Amino acid sequence: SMSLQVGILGNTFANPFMNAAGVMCSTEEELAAMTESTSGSLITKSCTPALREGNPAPRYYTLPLGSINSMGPNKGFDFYLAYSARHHDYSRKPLFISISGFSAEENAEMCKRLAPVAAEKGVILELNLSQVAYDFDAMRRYLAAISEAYPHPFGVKMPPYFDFAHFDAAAEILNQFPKVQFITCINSIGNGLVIDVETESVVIKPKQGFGGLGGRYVFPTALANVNAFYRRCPGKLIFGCGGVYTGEDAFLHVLAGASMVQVGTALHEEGAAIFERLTAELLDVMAKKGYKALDEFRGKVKAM
Amino acid sequence: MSLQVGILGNTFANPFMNAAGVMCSTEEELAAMTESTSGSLITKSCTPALREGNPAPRYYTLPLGSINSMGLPNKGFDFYLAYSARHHDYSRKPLFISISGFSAEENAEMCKRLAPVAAEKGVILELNLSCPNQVAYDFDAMRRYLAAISEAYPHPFGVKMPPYFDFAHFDAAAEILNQFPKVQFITCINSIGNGLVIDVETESVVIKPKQGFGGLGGRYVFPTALANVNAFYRRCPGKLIFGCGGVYTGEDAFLHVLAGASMVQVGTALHEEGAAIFERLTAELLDVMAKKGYKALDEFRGKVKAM
Ligand SMILES: Cc1cc2nc3c(=O)[nH]c(=O)nc-3n(C[C@H](O)[C@H](O)[C@H](O)COP(=O)(O)O)c2cc1C
Ligand SMILES: Cc1cc2nc3c(=O)[nH]c(=O)nc-3n(C[C@H](O)[C@H](O)[C@H](O)COP(=O)(O)O)c2cc1C
Ligand SMILES: CCC1C(=O)NC(=O)NC1=O
Ligand SMILES: CCC1C(=O)NC(=O)NC1=O
Repeated sequence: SMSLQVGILGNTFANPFMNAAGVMCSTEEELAAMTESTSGSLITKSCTPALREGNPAPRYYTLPLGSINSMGPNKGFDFYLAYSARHHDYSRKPLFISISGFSAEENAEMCKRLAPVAAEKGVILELNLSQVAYDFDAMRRYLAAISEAYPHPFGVKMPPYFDFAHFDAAAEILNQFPKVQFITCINSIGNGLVIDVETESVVIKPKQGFGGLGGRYVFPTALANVNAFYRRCPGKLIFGCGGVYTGEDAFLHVLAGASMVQVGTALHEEGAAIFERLTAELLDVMAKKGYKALDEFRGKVKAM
Repeated sequence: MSLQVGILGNTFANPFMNAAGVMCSTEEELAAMTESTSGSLITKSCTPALREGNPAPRYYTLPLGSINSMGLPNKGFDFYLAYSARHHDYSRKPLFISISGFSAEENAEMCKRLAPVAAEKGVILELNLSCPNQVAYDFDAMRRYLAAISEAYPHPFGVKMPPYFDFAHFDAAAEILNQFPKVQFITCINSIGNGLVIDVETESVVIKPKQGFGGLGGRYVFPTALANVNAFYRRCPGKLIFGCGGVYTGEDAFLHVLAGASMVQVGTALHEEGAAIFERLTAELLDVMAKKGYKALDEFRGKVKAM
């Protein structure tokens, strides 16, 4: 008599879990394994108009507490659009497409080509602003450009912020664009540095070793961003992303305001079978507490 | 082999010290730091008058570190100046004093009074520009502060910096800092600001102030801390870098030094273990150097292999 269902964007999702953009979603083979998984949904690699080879390797690296990466690598917008057009089994689960064009005009021309597919198949756009989102006049400009070129609602993937002045300023802008129906918090914590004791060298090649962090490192920052935008954007959905390894971690994201919960580093390490464990552990937590639906406690984090 | 550091006209027995705010608010704690094997110590960031700080609970231990929203509980500048002027045993180790006034003028007035004590006793100023419970997140304010202190204070001083997360900010802060010759060291980093922790069982935040949002310390911050140390090591070669963040072992300290750190500060781990941690950290850092054949820290400081 409990359910993990999430009724959002006019879809019933079986559970709140999906992959994070960039993790297990660049190839036909990986997307297939995600659609076959028990996840409530899935999202594609952040694609660019043309195919990109990717930064020099190694571009990812497993850490004791998480991951660091400088991936920079996609089959091109044409590939992922056609996957949404004629290859994704929408009878399994809804599909999100991530785009990260290098310009307002770039993204807009890409949204115009997706508006037909979105209309007839139902794929949902996540616009990766993460940095455009660390510069608020550029953010306001992309969102106006996209809102004018794209009839359909869409969402934004946000970088982490670390002070209330930035939370307030980001939220004030997002609340002026009604087509932005969800906000995903967070992308990686940017430009961390990992060094190997034995070799005395950085562990990824690009950018002198500086890359984005994921995993257990980012969890308190992710919860803070989820809850900060949940409080300030009550008219929008929040998708939590960052540091999820267990169903208790997911429970906390939901308590902070998350509608959907994305899984990055831990999925990279464990594979799509993780979703069978996450749904079970989450139902365990709710069973222990007597909760029957996610709506009963989403955003209900208490003060002391 | 040797852990000695020769900087700022002083000899430090080893690079370790407490992080500002940890084990340094009362005379008993400062005396315990002085009696420890640390190479140095720093006082709690002080304001012109005593403050009781934010209401408790305002510190909480996490699996991988800590979250806090102390809000500068401190005994007031006059207390720490007196400790520096009359109580500290400078034959044991050098001393830093951390000041964190709420405006540039508050800071300048404090520096004016510190100046003669610094001249006579040798205490060294660290200006806190990264009060998260932020000046350095606003670059023209940062430049105003630095000019105010430089006008008010005749000696070299250092600055405690919040973490930055992109090269444009690294470059912006570096460009300002290199314009002020009295800034002789940069401490990277203060807490990662405004994280949030929720207890599963109570479904409630774990610290009371600011809706539970507080600064993160400990293992969460270690890769960010190394990044900031190295970014400023590269962009400010005329200044020393002090590393702070995520140090629990001698290997963690080794990596800070490799990234460029001259001194290595210890916060959360010292809060949990107490001042005997410094006997363990020196032994562990010496063991790392022994396995690699290093006999002095200058043989690998800043020598991270990158690009
Ligand atoms: C290898 C890798 C590739 C990623 N690629 C993208 C991407 O293309 N677009 C995007 O918005 N986020 C990307 N991310 C960030 C993740 O979507 C996620 O925000 C981040 O890893 C934090 O979540 P986690 O703690 O579960 O890993 C990537 C992360 C990793 C580790
Ligand atoms: C309880 C507590 C109090 C702190 N008080 C100060 C302070 O007064 N001034 C300051 O510059 N930093 C203060 N900090 C930040 C530490 O100096 C340090 O930058 C941060 O904790 C990261 O180091 P760590 O990972 O070893 O904990 C405080 C940190 C903690 C946990
Ligand atoms: C542009 C995609 C990019 C990102 O946004 N986040 C990440 O972690 N790695 C990446 O390559
Ligand atoms: C303003 C003092 C302050 C600090 O600088 N860093 C921290 O973590 N907590 C604090 O209260």
